Amino acid sequence: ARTKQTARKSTGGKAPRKQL
Amino acid sequence: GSYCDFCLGGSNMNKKSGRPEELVSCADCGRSGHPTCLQFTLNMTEAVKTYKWQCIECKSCILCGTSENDDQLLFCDDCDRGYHMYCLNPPVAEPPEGSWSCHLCWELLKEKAS
Ligand SMILES: [Zn+2]
Ligand SMILES: [Zn+2]
Ligand SMILES: [Zn+2]
Ligand SMILES: [Zn+2]
Repeated sequence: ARTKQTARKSTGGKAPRKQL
Repeated sequence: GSYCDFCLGGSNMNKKSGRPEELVSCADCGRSGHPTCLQFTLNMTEAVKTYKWQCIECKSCILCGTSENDDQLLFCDDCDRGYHMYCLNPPVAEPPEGSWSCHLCWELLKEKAS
């Protein structure tokens, strides 16, 4: 039950901040 | 060829596996991601590919289309839907222990046969 909150939402990743 | 929002490969190459896979581009913001990396399934993959998919945060509770207490907004597992735990037909109180299934999932569950 992936809920839309901190404990979960692992599908909310959008490229790590590395490209400045 | 873009990149996924989790391993940042492409619609023909995964960075976590090194395998070819078509990314999914969000219809709300436009970011790409591997359904596998998205924690999706093939049904979810296809679903997003056939309709306006949203990447978690963009995912609003279709039920009331608000996405207010998103911290409850459950995540579908067959399409890519999103419903506030307190919006569902049988409203959730706490994130289901097993694999939660949105309503599209359920209607699809029956539509499978007959
Ligand atoms: Zn990926
Ligand atoms: Zn998005
Ligand atoms: Zn709602
Ligand atoms: Zn679903």
